[PDB]
Amino acid sequence: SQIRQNYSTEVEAAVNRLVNLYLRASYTYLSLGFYFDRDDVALEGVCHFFRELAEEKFEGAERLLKMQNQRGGRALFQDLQKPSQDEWGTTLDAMKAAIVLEKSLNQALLDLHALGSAQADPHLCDFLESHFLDEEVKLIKKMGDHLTNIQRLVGSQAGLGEYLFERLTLKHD
Amino acid sequence: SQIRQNYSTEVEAAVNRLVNLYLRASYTYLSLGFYFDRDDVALEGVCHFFRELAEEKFEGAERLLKMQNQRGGRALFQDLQKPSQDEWGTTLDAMKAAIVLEKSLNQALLDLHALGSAQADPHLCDFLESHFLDEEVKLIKKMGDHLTNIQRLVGSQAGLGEYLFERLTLKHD
Amino acid sequence: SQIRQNYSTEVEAAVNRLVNLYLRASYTYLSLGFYFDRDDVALEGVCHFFRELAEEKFEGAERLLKMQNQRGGRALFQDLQKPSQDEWGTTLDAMKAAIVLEKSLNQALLDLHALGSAQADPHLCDFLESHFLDEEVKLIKKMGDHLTNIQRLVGSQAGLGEYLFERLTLKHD
Amino acid sequence: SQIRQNYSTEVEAAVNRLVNLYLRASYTYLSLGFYFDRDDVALEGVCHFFRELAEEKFEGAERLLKMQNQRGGRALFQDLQKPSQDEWGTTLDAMKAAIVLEKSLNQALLDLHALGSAQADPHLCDFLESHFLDEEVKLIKKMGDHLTNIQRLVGSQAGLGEYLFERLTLKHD
Ligand SMILES: [Cl-]
Ligand SMILES: [Cl-]
Ligand SMILES: [Cl-]
Ligand SMILES: [Cl-]
Repeated sequence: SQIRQNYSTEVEAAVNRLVNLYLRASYTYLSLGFYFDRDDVALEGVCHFFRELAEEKFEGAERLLKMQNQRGGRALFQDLQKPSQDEWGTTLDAMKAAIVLEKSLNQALLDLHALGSAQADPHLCDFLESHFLDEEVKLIKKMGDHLTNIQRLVGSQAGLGEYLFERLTLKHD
Repeated sequence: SQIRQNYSTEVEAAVNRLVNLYLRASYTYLSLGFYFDRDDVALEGVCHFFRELAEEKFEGAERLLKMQNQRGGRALFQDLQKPSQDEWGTTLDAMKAAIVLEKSLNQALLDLHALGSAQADPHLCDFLESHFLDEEVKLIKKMGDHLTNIQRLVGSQAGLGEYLFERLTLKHD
Repeated sequence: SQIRQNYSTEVEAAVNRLVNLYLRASYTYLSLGFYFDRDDVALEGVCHFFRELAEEKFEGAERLLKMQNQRGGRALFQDLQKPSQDEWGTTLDAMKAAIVLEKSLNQALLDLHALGSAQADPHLCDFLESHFLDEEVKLIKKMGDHLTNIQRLVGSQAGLGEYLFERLTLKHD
Repeated sequence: SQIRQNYSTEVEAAVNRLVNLYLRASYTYLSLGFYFDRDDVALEGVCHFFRELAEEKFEGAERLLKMQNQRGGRALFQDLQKPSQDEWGTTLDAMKAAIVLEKSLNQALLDLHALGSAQADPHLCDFLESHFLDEEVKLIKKMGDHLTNIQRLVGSQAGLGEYLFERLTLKHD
């Protein structure tokens, strides 16, 4: 480009791939959120938690697209695969799937950071450090805290514990 | 000193010892607080309770140091031993350890009050009565109230009770 | 851990070591502060300067502990050695000791940054860059500015200069 | 009296003696204050410091008189001796005389506390602890801090140091 400088084709392509991963994650969270709004699941706080994450992941994709243009690369969109499940089980099952999803996004961020470091692209590396790495660490810690609280509440009364977690930890309304 | 009056070497030394005990207690509460912030423990209200106590105990040490100087004694600092445990078990185990810790500080306050009385040092005795004795009694009563509520919640569903205590009694977010 | 990702045992251990160093530094500043509150030293602005630094260093330790948990490592506390001196001499002597202390913390930060870089741990590296490296550079510059002003004020009237520095540069009030 | 209870003649008399000592001290501070307002001394901050202390000492006498009546004793006033000096020398000389005066009041408070303790008069003991003992300790610490700063400022330029202390430490504006 007329503005492109120190921006490799390898980073440009990995950025487009990462946009796809973030949009896939956003779509997964849309499905999780609406599952918990089903009349036969009915856990409002869990629904809201996952709908909020759908928006957060979309915003990540949007920031990557802004950056792609700021650097002179070209956004390229690919098909977005549907989420891995149509029904997400219990809050525990869903929170486990979300932590798996987030670890996968985190590894993709770390892989892209390493590519940027290898390509001597400090703007890329700073961008990820400033807007993605700590955001992801914070979210994974929150999800782990949630998992431990959900697990402690299973005991021998799973329904009671799932209700109490939704009412007393998750935001509702 | 040019200001020292009615201030025995015995009281001066016991004051320095008490500073060490309060800082040791503060450090114990720092460890308790961060244990409960672990992703595999995740009891925010318990963490906050103990972090608040770390600050309270530090403030006690600071008041003793201010007083030492007001009286013309000389602060002398010693090594601070690490807390007695690296992992603190359940909320019940932790609250039991805290009550044991507080009873030990209380006995040290009472011992110092008795030394002051024996040395006819009424400023020392008033200082402890005004800023430490009732504060400690109030805290031990609160901890006993907490212990009884934690114990009543164990029954046959320990995880459920530990979650409910943290959510409905301890401050969180 | 269930959340731990890209977090080496080497970094986890060095983080615990750094917490010990920050708490040791905090304790050193507590001793410096109270020394200057002695009736036979009586330099309020110097006392306040060092008590403020005790709090700053504690806050550094607290941030490291928060981060340790965010990453899935485990805080491990060790004994805290007492400060290197019981009496700190003149304001000049104290400011010299503080700059030596700060350079030692700075080198520990740089060493940990290098370990993080070697381990491809960009979250660690960003954390130090964002919350510690510049804070330390700013503080060392301030301390050097203070040292030069204290030194210029010694001349042939040391007491006069020590009073004037405390009154016209250091905060009191 | 119709209200007197647990109030010994020994305490009643010592209270009257202590009123005399506080009024004597108040008169000493009036003389110190006006000395420093002389056109050939002219240290406004020193004058104000001592005039404020004249009022503080009077207020102590007034509290003792209120208490004497609250307890059913009878105030008995005696002649008030003039201060020990007509001219008070330098700020250093004056601050030294004031610390000597305050130590004498402090010992009288401690002696009265001991008499009250010996007579099992806890209202007397509490009264002194609540309104006199710590007030006196705080004031003596302030005076010692002042003495150390005045002494550090003497060096080889006494006039310069006396001016700077009055301008930068004592209240004026
Ligand atoms: Cl296609
Ligand atoms: Cl040692
Ligand atoms: Cl050990
Ligand atoms: Cl007469």
